[PDB]
Amino acid sequence: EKISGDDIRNQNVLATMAVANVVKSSLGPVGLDKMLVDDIGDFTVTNDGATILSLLDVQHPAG
Amino acid sequence: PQEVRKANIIAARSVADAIRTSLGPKGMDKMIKTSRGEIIISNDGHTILKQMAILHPVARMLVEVSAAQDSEAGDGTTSVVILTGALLGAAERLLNKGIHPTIIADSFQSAAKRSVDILLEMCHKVSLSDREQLVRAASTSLSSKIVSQYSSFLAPLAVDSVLKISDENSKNVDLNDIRLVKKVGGTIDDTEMIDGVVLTQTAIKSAGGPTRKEKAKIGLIQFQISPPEERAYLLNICKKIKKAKCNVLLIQKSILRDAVNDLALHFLSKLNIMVVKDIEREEIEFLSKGLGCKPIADIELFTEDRLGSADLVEEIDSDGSKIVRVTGIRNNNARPTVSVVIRGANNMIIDETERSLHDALCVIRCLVKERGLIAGGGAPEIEISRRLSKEARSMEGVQAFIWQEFASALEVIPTTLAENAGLNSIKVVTELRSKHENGELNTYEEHILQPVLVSTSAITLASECVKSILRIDDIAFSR
Amino acid sequence: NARLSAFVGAIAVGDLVKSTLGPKGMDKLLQSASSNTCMVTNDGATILKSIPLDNPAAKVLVNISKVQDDEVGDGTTSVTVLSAELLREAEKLIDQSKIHPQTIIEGYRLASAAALDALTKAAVDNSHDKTMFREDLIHIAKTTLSSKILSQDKDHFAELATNAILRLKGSTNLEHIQIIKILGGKLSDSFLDEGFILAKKFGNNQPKRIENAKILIAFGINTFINRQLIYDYPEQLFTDLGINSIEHADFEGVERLALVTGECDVIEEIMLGEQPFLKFSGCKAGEACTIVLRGATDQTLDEAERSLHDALSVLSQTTKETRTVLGGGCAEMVMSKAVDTEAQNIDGKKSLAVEAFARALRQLPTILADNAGFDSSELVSKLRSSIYNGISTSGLDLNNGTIADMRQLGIVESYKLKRAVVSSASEAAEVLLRVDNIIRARPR
Amino acid sequence: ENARLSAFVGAIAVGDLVKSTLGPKGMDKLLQSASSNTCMVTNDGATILKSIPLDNPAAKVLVNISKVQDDEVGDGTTSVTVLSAELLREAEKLIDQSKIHPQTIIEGYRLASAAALDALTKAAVDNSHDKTMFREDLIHIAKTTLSSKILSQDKDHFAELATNAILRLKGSTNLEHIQIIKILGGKLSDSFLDEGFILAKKFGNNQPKRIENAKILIANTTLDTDKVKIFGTKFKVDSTAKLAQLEKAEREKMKNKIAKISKFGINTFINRQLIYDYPEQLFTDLGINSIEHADFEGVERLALVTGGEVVSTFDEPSKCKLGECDVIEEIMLGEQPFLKFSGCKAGEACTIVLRGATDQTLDEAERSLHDALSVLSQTTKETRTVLGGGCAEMVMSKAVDTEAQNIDGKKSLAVEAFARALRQLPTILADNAGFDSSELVSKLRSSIYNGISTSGLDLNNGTIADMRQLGIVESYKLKRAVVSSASEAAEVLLRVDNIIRARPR
Amino acid sequence: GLEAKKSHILAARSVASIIKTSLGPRGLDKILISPDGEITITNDGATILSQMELDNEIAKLLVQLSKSQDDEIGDGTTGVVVLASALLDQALELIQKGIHPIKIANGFDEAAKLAISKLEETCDDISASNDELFRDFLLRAAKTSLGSKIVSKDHDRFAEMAVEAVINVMDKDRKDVDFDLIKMQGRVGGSISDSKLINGVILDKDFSHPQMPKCVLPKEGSDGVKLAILTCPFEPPKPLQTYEQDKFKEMIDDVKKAGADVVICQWGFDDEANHLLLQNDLPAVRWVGGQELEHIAISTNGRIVPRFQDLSKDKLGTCSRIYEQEFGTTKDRMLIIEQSKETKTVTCFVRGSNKMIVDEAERALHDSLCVVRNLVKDSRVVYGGGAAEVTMSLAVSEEADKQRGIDQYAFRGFAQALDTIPMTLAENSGLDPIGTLSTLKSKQLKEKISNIGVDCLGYGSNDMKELFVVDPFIGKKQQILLATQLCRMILKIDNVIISGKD
Repeated sequence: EKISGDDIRNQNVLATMAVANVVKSSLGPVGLDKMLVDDIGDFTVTNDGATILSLLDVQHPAG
Repeated sequence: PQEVRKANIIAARSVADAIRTSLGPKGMDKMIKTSRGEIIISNDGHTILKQMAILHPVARMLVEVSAAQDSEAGDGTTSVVILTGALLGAAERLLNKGIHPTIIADSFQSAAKRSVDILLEMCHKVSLSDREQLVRAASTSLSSKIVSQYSSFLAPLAVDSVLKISDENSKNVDLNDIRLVKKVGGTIDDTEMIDGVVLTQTAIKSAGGPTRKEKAKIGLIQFQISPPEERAYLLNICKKIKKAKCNVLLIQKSILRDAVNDLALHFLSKLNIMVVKDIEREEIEFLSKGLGCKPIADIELFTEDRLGSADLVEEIDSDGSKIVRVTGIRNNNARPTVSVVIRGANNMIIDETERSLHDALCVIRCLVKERGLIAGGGAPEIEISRRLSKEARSMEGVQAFIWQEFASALEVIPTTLAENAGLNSIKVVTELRSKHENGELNTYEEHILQPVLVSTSAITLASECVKSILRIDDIAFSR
Repeated sequence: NARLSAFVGAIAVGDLVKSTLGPKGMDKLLQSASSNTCMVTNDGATILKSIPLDNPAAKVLVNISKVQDDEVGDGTTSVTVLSAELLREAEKLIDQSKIHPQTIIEGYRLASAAALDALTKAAVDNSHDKTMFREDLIHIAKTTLSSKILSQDKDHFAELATNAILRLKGSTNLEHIQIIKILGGKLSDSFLDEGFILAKKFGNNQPKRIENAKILIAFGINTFINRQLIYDYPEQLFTDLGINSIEHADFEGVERLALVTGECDVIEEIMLGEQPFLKFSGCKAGEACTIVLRGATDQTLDEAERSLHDALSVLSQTTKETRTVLGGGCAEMVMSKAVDTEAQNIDGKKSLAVEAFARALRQLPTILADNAGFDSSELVSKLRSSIYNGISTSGLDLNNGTIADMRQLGIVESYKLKRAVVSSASEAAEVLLRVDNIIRARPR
Repeated sequence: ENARLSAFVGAIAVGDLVKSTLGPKGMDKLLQSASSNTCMVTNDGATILKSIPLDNPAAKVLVNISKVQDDEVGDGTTSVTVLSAELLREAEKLIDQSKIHPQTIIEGYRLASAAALDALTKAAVDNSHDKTMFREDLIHIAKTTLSSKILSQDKDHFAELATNAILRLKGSTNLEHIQIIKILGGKLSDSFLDEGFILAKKFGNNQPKRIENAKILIANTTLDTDKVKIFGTKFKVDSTAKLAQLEKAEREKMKNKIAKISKFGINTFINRQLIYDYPEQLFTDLGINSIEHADFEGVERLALVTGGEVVSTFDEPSKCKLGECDVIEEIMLGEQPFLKFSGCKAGEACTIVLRGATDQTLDEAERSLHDALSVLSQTTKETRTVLGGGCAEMVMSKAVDTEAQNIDGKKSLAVEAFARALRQLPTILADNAGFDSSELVSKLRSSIYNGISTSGLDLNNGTIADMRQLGIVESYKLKRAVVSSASEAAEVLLRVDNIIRARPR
Repeated sequence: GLEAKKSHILAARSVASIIKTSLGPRGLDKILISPDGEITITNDGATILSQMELDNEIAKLLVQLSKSQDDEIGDGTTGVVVLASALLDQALELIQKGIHPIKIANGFDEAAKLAISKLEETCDDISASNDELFRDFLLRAAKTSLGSKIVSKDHDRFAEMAVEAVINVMDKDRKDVDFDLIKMQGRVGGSISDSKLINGVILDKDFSHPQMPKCVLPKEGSDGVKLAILTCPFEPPKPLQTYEQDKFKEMIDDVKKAGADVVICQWGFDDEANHLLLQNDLPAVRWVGGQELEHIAISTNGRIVPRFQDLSKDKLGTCSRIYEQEFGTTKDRMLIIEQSKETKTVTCFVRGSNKMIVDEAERALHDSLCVVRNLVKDSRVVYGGGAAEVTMSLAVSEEADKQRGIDQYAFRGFAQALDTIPMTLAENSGLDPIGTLSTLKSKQLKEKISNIGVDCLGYGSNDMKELFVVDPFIGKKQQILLATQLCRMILKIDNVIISGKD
């Protein structure tokens, strides 16, 4: 499949917006943490935003 | 039968319009995700069309045109696709007027030949004897590459390399005879021409290897030193080589068996016979040309007449490099070649440095076939349309209307250059045609120059491409 | 059901090669399931053999095209198109024209004799002034090299094929001319050599130049030739005895040596295209020539091979038959007049069958004007008015677009080539007109 | 494309309805209504076409065209529709294989129709033999028309003048070849007949009264008092004399046209308006005779009998079609000056000079004479027949093939296809009669092609036989009426590129 | 702003593509069907466009302009619409390139003004060549429009009718021909050779009672013929036979004192009213339309008399005579009212053997009368038939390189749009439009500058200057102005708003 024009441009912005809106809650020390669930069903609890993006599974070239 | 051609033109126009956004350094990059999961990002038109896996049969011809574009001129792989689609887009209104594609195809070949003489009259005449313009041409072309200050010393090395193989009437010269060996370590400031030959690998690192020999013979040998008592079998192998006094052994790299046994290293150490193993298959044809030798499959085929001559064969000491060089091949039948060693600390340096030297050697080679250069930036595309305006009135018949549409398709290239730069498309083009009454080719003070062969081959290849596109009136399945 | 499938199925065969006829024709592209085997070529024999067809009536024209390719090698497209035009008009002759199918067969038989008589009265040959006959071979060679990439340098290639045939003076067999294709250089660099260039060397290490050599195919011989390979020890023993051994001699090479020599004055070894060659000199009444073509790529050479072999096959037949006719749509126009001439006295049921053959003769030049970018109905009708009553000289011009003489433009055709096309195409059409039903046995 | 398809396939489908009904042996058709109990069977072609409702807007045009044949003549209406439908079958093959505007092809039909009418004339015969019996019947019918008319005073003198005004024509029967002169102060019995074309109001003053070997030229110009209305145009002049000088400069340019008159080799010029003395004085030195008050009617009637043409402009010198008359005599009768022309090349005409006692007797004598000459001349084109049985249909086919020799490039197929439609008539007649159309027509064309062919279609024996021995003839008036109607029928349909769908009722 | 610019070009192109094949004398006809069930066939674009009823907002501008073209020119029906569509097709390519639409509108306005000055140098004079050559243009003016019809046989008779009619109704001062001053009337039956030119209104009448004379006597050398115009009906006074008869004797005295020969009224008459008018030799005329009374006072130099008491001898219309002349075999037996003096109005009398021939002859005469007005208003003329459009193309294209800026491309697109007409005439003539266009441009440059057009109808050769084919310059100038005026209004409206049907 091949998609060009402004249709793929808006999808790239909404894709990065969806990824950004997830990590906006962990910004700053007063921010809120999150749980990352895998296919096994386990999870983890951490407030560090650096370890979240490494363990977060997102399929997208800009992601 | 028009439904087959109209379906192929529209399908090819969408491909040309997609690559059109990639023209120029500021152009839009196209992304291709392979089925295996690999994603590549670049503005190169030859890379996009190759990894796109186009199922359309006629659209696959753009890959062959872009291949010959880089092989002959070396530049304009994106521009030749835009010019090809510009003629296809203009041919849509030609078929609506009831014009048969034969007249359309025959007029493009006649217009491409006349466009060459127009560019030659407006081009600046230069010669290879003047090294002032030859150094500045390759130095400004490297401003788009990581090399900046070190690019000043790389320009004269590429000029003197071409002038030896260019001669006068030789015209086209094979670029495969120029080998660029990249290796980790060292720096860019350290360069050696080594006109004799340069290999791609190191020498024996084991104990007993001399790694250096003076006044030795070099030849291609496809044999391999391996066990089948074992020292007696390896003694006759080394004895037959001593009969022809061959002190340099080159063994083709193969994963089947090893190269030289450790027991044979002690035998060749007393005879002072240097061995270089792991010779790639690509270098087999290369070493058979510059050295003037012949590949030898068996031990009986090995003769003294097929062996060359080498002044001094030594392994240069360098950090993480250890490059072996050979000088003074002393072969009258085989012509000399240029092999330049590329060094650098980072792996990303020696990689792009090799590709940067490719575009520098092509532009210089463009002057070998046809001397002279035309300033880029849309100047040659507009100048041709200015001459074809008054010439179109001198024609008669159906072809008279083709000359007007041919000059209109040439304006697509300078229009795209203005779009990808953020400037207004039409406004910039009108400012160039307004000053055309005074200035002609004037970009000269900006040190931006382009060879004439790129603009000439782009029109010639696009004229034959579109000519062959309209020749297919049917698509059938034949297995 | 069978007649509808045989008539339409055969027209679809002619619709594939309809663009490959004439020098202004176009190339057809084919694609298999692997998609990497696609090749662009205008060869009519390649298109018919590569494309599979489930129509049993269409397979008849495939085998007939193979017979036409063996005699000459060109004009195979014109035979298929002419056979398809007879079947396209036969559909109107059966349904709405109230004509018996055998009457259509007998109509083409009486019309074929009128077409052959028109070519005989229009055949003019010049025995005196061999220089004028040499120019006729030049013009015929230009029409054979047409439709092929060689048309660029064909102006230089015109004297290459013409002077080559003049060096034979003997049997029409083509085994005298050996084609060697070497990469590199422009096509215009090809030359004509009578020295029998050989693509294989002799011996491991042996002297290149040999004087007063005696060729012996397998004694006091200076040259030895063997069909199989040579063992190591005698190869060294032959050098000490002064006997040079040749290896890798196939069945085709032995037949070419039997037509030349034995003994030879000088054997010289030259280096061209990075490979040892052997140019013989001082043979005994050598009738053999060697043409070495220099192409850019392997694809250019592969198309040039059969292009030159088909051009020399037609020029070889011009030695036995010196009569020539005017082509470029003029040959089919003259035969169209003889069909309508014999139509004055004809039966009732045979009238429309023979008159349909006259319009079929004008369908071949109609397609020639289609691929040329011109208007067929406009240009052919203007020529038909001039050929109608007397003064028949000029013919269709595919370049300027006006009515010009074919003799002034240098467009002529051989008489032996046209009589073979009218014959084979007529016999090919009679077979398909007879079959009203097809029954296939149950395969295993 | 559907516009031509509705004008062709839609018309052929309607044309094929009455196509099988051509001839006495043709097929028949049932016409069914909604209630189905009101239906009827008939072989009439005009009845089937008008009774069947047709929503095709192109088919409604063919109905109005067929009504012209019924009002003009009323015979052979079916043959007109069948022949017009066959022209569409050939025109459809010319268009689809071309897709060019048919108006160019229409020009080829006009050139082919002219050769078809000429072939029918050379082979035409007539029943006019033994004219002595026809002349005695012509004078008796003429006296019958004179009843209730003031001309009944003397029947013998007036019927004799009309008798010599018809049989002596040997050509077109149009009233434009008969000039009527009406004067006052005379008796009806004193009328005489003159073969010359007679004018009144003699031309010129000093011009001679006799002209030998006169040439006739037709032109329209004003050489006397140009610039009729000068009111409203701004006049800036220093003196009044410059206004009259401007008219002299405008008439000075007419000298070049006067010089072209002398270059024509003519001794006489004809003009509708007047001529000033100065351009008339130059006519004397150049030997030019100036005729005035020629009007229009008298010009057209004179140009046809003298073999000339009429034109109001001069396109180029030494190119024109001129008439001539040997002797021009100027006489005076009835206290009015008259003109007399004689010695015209191939001149066929007559002039009847009637002398009445008032204007009422003159107008009633001319109108009653035209009604009597129309009935008598109607028998000239009546009963005249030609060789039938498909012969004349094939004679027109081979005549078009003669035109196919010298022809343009684009008009070669347009004219040749017209001969194919002419050969479709014996094809239809052979199918309706139950015979083989491919065998008979092919053998019929081969014999008639070159020479000595009297053969025709014989439906009794089912073969080709001589029609002159069987006595099969068809009227010549029917031949020209059908071809002229079919030629005009094809023009109406082809000249329409797009056809808007009619309002359904 | 998005789909509007693309839809307006395709909507106007499909409508204009209908009449592209009907342009020129060789242009093919069409079959039109009225809503009443009548089928009409004509080549005139005004008839085809006026009968179109459509809700498309873009195509309605073609009908609004075509109404004003018939009065001003009448020949700009098909030519302007095809030329207007050419400017829209060239503007579509500019919109895709980013050109502003108003710049396209202003670009065509400046390009049209430059092309007019170029033709002003190359135009030729008629009256300066000769006086009689001007009349030869009027005689051959109607021949071109009537050459494609059966009327072309009698065309020589209709040529003289248009020459004398325009001179009377038009004065050389204003040089204006009013359509309301030309009464177009025709009937079915007869032939086309009986058509006569009348200097005044016809006003067909049966003369009431048959005893009344068919001719008007001079009444002892009286001046002209006095007629009475009454806008009020003739009735006895009301809020018996002898009562109404005595009241009629008082109202008839106004006719006897004024000396009116014929009485004309808008309403019918009684039976006893014609009895008193019979013995006094006063023919009665009843059932006269309101518009017919306007043509009476203009031709006879009369006035409108509102009531019976305002009747005077100075307001009576004066004419030469009134007689009843039988026309052909028609039993209507119409009448002729002559003048013998130059009037301000005329009435065209056209007959034909078919109902379609009458309608086609009246419309062809309408365009012929307008050409005479343009030849008198402007003596300078140019040679049309494809020669004018090619000359305008080479003039604008040559000046395009001299004018820099954005207008440089506006002049190139305007020059290419002018090539549509000669190519359309080449397509409508059955010839190669591109091959012919290159021929006309080659003869006007390498040889010499002249006028050579495309031949729609078969002629001897090219160079219509030899055949004296002339077209009015101001007539062609009015066409290119309405084309640019229409092209702007299409581009000046980017919005489409339409409601539903309740």
